[PDB]
Amino acid sequence: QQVGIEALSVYGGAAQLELRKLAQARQLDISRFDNLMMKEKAVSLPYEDPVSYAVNAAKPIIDRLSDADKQRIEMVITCSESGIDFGKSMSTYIQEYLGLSRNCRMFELKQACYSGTAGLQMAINLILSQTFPGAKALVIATDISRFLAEPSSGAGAVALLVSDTPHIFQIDVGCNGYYGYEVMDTCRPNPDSEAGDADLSLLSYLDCCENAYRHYQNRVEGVDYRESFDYLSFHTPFGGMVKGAHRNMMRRLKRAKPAEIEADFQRRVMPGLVYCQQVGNIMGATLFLSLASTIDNGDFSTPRRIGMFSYGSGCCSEFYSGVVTPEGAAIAAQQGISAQLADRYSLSMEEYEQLLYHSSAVAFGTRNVTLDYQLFPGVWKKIAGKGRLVLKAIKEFHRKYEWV
Amino acid sequence: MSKEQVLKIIKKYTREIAPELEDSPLEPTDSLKKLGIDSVNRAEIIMMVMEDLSLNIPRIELAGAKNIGELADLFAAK
Repeated sequence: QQVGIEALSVYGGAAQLELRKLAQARQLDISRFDNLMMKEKAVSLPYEDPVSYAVNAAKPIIDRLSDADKQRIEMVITCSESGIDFGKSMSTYIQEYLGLSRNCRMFELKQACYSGTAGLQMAINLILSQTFPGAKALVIATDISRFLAEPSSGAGAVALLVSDTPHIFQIDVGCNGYYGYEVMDTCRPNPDSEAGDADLSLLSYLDCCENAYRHYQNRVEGVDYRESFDYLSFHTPFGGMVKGAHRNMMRRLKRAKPAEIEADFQRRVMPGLVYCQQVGNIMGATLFLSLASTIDNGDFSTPRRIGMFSYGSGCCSEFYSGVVTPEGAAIAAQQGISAQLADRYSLSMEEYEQLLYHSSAVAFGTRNVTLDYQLFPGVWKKIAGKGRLVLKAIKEFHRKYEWV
Repeated sequence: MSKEQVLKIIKKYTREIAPELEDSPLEPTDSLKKLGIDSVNRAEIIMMVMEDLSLNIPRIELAGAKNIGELADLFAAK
């Protein structure tokens, strides 16, 4: 049967910090961030949260649906590690502000950066189950890095509409490998915080990248890591690490020499890194952003197959695949992701640091707060009149949002 | 197959990954991090040593070494 992503839309924040400014302010040489292929990170304002991020990512999808198609959305899965409640899913707020049907399953999924992929797969299985033919699912991965790790951690959301008419990404059904085990590589044992080990996290990612793919290879006869995938998209904490993973895979699976590996990297992997470098690590949404980036920056003059590797600390991982056609690539291009990202406010270092200081007022567990939209007037100038959702207030734990 | 034997293989790949250390004296007390080699390249050294000893185990089993000596021990034990 046919299934996959009918529509894909991204929100990469209203503001960003150029990492060269951070390097300069911290006495580091620029070449270290250049080395790791990090350029900019998206930065969340205090009047934004994962809900407003999710809504702004999903809004263009919903705006294009007929009333009838909009009412066919019967599942909303929010995929995040930036939750705002121990029990209430963000999906309830998202449903409210996008005006979706009350006849809709709503919940939130957690497994660090694997959450997005897990949500997508559950959505795929809803359609394949044929329990409710015509039903669509809306899967939104949304995360923010609210500091009260730093150079790589961004903010963003990517919304997927999943259905039996996959205009954007047609899934290779049953072509899935997955692998996980308990490991303390990174975790978030406190609000607005993160603990873990860079090295252990990298080594676990590489172990999973190999084993999840091996499980896919065992299930899909005759697949070849070079020949079967025109592009590869990865969960991308930063580009330099994806370059290392891809190098390791090519070395092991194809015995490729260094020059050919690098050529293969530039051809199949770099396209997916373009938008990643402009937002930073957005956690569970990062692999979906890479897919979007691969689609916009790669060559789709004939249909192409994309291999997808998802990883989440803790850990769990999955390798899967699908096809994008020339028509799907043209639809994706109408989203104007590149122009959105370029139009964001470029923060000075003084502003960035004020922003960190002010983010404390909306920490996890905040009961009452009234946001000052004029914290940064120039940033507001970039948001107002665009039809963006923002967080207006919290009143007795109830979050109130406003279109501006 | 011994610590000091492995510790020589670790120094080789370290110099090969970080060429400016080619003539530099390398102690068992030295941390790749402080030398200072970034995480992608520390992993790269580890995987080169693993493949040098054709040692096919999870890469995470080589995590947690605070210097190249402790990493030599870790390798020696497998």
